[PDB]
Amino acid sequence: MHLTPEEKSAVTALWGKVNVDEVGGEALGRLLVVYPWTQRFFESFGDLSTPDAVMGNPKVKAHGKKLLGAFSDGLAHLDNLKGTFATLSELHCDKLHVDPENFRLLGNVLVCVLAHHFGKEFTPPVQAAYQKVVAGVANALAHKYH
Amino acid sequence: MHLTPEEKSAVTALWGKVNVDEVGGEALGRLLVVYPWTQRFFESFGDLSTPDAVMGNPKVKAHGKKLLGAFSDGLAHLDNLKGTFATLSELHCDKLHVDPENFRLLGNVLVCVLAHHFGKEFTPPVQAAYQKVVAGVANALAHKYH
Amino acid sequence: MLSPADKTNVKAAWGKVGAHAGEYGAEALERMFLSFPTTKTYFPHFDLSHGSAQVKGHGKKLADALTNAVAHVDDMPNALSALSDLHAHKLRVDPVNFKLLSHCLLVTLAAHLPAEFTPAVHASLDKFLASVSTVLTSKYR
Amino acid sequence: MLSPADKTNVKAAWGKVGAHAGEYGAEALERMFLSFPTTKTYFPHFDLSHGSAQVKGHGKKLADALTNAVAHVDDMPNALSALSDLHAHKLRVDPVNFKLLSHCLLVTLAAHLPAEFTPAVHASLDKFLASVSTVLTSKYR
Ligand code: HEM
Ligand code: HEM
Ligand code: HEM
Ligand code: HEM
Repeated sequence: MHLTPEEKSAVTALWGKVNVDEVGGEALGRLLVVYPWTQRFFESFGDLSTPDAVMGNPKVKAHGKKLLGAFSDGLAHLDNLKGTFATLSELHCDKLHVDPENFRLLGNVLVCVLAHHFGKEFTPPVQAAYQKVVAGVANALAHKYH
Repeated sequence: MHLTPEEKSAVTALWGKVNVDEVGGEALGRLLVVYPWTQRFFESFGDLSTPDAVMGNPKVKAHGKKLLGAFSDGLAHLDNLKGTFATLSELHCDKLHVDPENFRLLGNVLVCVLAHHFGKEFTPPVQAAYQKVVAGVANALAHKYH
Repeated sequence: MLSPADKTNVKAAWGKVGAHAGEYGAEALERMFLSFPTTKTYFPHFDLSHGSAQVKGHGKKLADALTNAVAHVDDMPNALSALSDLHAHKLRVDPVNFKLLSHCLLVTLAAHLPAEFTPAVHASLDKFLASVSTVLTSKYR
Repeated sequence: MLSPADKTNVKAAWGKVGAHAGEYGAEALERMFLSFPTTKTYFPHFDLSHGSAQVKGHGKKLADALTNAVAHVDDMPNALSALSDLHAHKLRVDPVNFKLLSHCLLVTLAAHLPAEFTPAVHASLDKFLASVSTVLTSKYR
């Protein structure tokens, strides 16, 4: 991924303030609420009948912590997203059968969650930097589809 | 841009039979008919009120031949589309103000035109090779946008 | 959105398709799987190889639904209501994929309808498929 | 497509926005120009520097239209008839850009509405913006 020194510092500085468990649970929850077709992979998680049921589902929170943890690790390798996520890409294509459009949806929900979480500190230039990063991550997760 | 030997041989063989003049005119005209908001960049071209006006319009035919000619030369540099189209990219951004979504639309119309012209010879694998190419050319044209 | 001329255009073109509708539906799917490999994520339980009876079978149902949509162009929400339910609540296909299949159906018709696929008919068919796509995703949320 | 509870959610949240709607409209544009630079291709005639009167002016007109839509949520096609005309016939903005502005308006609302931007209200707001976008592009062809 190609970001300027300014963009990278802005991403890293904000991320230091993020509770990865809390934010990951929130972002996955909102994905399944706002775009409910994304629930198709998670029937084994149990009760997704209402927004509160989604947001309070412990299996949703658990998965959310797991994927944002991998994301979080990605931020340390902004210069090699493709290589960092190569094996996850294969896994999502070949075994999980996840349409990569879902990664783009999650990216946009994540940006909304950060804005909600950080309010005025999530300035337009900081948003712009995170938009590059989530498109970068979605592209890297989609890279090995065939 | 990387293709398989099968994809590259599919692309270059069919392209040898294409009259850039005739096809370029049809592709631009169908773009202007099927997605009439694209007419916003051709106000000085005159009569675009009806399909038959668009398709018989000499400036459309002329402009068609010009852009598919540039497209054509790009087919000779498939390994470096970004380098090939850099100058035209900057032009389309800074002087012409063309939303790069238009490049993708033209891509898909061009594929429809090849299918219309070549019929059964435009098989599903040949289409797949061309879809890769028109996406690569579109991305190459959008590269220097800022 | 569908003008009287669009409606006339679609019936004329689809009339021309006739008994081939199923064949063309299968070809459209195959073009889609090869051109846009991500769409294959929705069919992990299929044999997608060329000539697959599963693909031929699905192509026929697709074509049949389109035939029903053309015959009910003025009341498409009702005629495709169960298909709208199925896609929204069970299959849950991301709406972006509908544009990819629509494009592939357009390419298939182009390759088989030389005389009939004029610029005017092309535009009407593209509008028709967008309308069908809209109906099929109308209950997603 | 907008359920009765969606309408209630949107009305409550836009109510909260209140007199800040113009400010928020200008901010959403600024976010769009920065995050999605291709959207600047539609404003080559504007000074797009931060705080520009043209941007602030356009922000207010943007907010006014959305306020109109929220006030006539049960009759948006007729309420936004003129604006639908203007985008289809004159401005002719590619439909993909409406999703980008919608995303930036959501981010703007999230950043300003901590208490109100719950998962349900987020979903209702996203649906609302798609509906507005659908109406504004409904006469394109
Ligand atoms: C940036 C976003 C994402 C990242 C970094 C990510 C990462 C991961 C990780 C680390 C795993 C575990 C792999 C293993 O067990 O070896 C996983 C599993 C999985 N992910 Fe993704 N993922 C992302 C997006 C998504 C999205 C949006 C969906 C679908 C809506 C999804 C669906 C799944 C599924 C279904 C599993 C398996 C669940 C299980 O077996 O418990 N992923 N993901
Ligand atoms: C494969 C994609 C394309 C290529 C290779 C291409 C190439 C070119 C070239 C070589 C020129 C001529 C410049 C000159 O002679 O000075 C040009 C100009 C132009 N192009 Fe593109 N073009 C493409 C797509 C498009 C599309 C889709 C649109 C907009 C719908 C567009 C709109 C224009 C405009 C407005 C001009 C200037 C016409 C004039 O001088 O009056 N281009 N293009
Ligand atoms: C014009 C749009 C579409 C039409 C008319 C359509 C219609 C249909 C029909 C008639 C069925 C079969 C219902 C039955 O079994 O009774 C079906 C099933 C299905 N559709 Fe759609 N479809 C459309 C688009 C799509 C797209 C874009 C995708 C995915 C890329 C998709 C994925 C599926 C899947 C996964 C099945 C189930 C196949 C099986 O296992 O039998 N559909 N569709
Ligand atoms: C929620 C979607 C939108 C709404 C409610 C909206 C509404 C408006 C309004 C109220 C006007 C001014 C009408 C007048 O005073 O005559 C306007 C103008 C304009 N809009 Fe839209 N807009 C939307 C999305 C977009 C998008 C996505 C773009 C471009 C990326 C865009 C580009 C323009 C342009 C270029 C103008 C003219 C500005 C000027 O020169 O004053 N609009 N819009």
